[PDB]
Amino acid sequence: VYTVGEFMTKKEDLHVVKPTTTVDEALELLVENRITGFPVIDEDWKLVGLVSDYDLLALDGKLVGDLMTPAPLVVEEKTNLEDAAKILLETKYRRLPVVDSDGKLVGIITRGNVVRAALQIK
Amino acid sequence: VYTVGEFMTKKEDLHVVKPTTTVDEALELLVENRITGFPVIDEDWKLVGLVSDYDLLALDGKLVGDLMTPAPLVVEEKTNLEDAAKILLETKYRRLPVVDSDGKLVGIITRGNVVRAALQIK
Repeated sequence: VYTVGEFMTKKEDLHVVKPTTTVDEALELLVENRITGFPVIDEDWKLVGLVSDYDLLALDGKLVGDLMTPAPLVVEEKTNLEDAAKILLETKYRRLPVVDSDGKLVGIITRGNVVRAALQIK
Repeated sequence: VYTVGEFMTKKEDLHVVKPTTTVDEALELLVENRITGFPVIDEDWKLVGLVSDYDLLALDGKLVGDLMTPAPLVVEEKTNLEDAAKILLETKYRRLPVVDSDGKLVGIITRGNVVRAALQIK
């Protein structure tokens, strides 16, 4: 079987922030890195939240920790890719953080990554 | 005043498709270019539609033209940036195509671009 860990955006090529990151640091990070959000880690690289441009710009002196959406839906590396694919493909979710046994964030799987996986079946 | 044309993603750095583009070509383009959609142009570089991953993967032998969302909300280059900013910041829209007098697509303004603009005010 395929796993999320094989197709995920690995830890090396990630963009993360901490709850100590300022809204301006995060806005900067988004602008440079052409992303619309990041996973949010504590000092132990544990996953404590997710944050997006909508959250940053209060849409509808403050820090990511203030505006982040904490405790999100999560997958594992050994997680069968097809389950991840179901979620990605049947919900508003375009990303899912991948964490390990110790709750430590080790990647992210996007609907893109799933698409790429589908395509590289050849 | 500021205009959209000053801060938009210009025509050079664009990614477009045509209605003749196949779903697989578009899926490829998305995977390489890390985008979640494109503007859709005819041969005259006129804007005829918009298309996204959700449309591509029929979510909820075919071509973009079949699945594209045509005739979307549009801005101009001389369009005062702040109006664009209002739309971007008060709606589900993260992108807006920029076209000229002849209806020809000459760029796109994203909420990102607006953010970058806000930041480079310094």
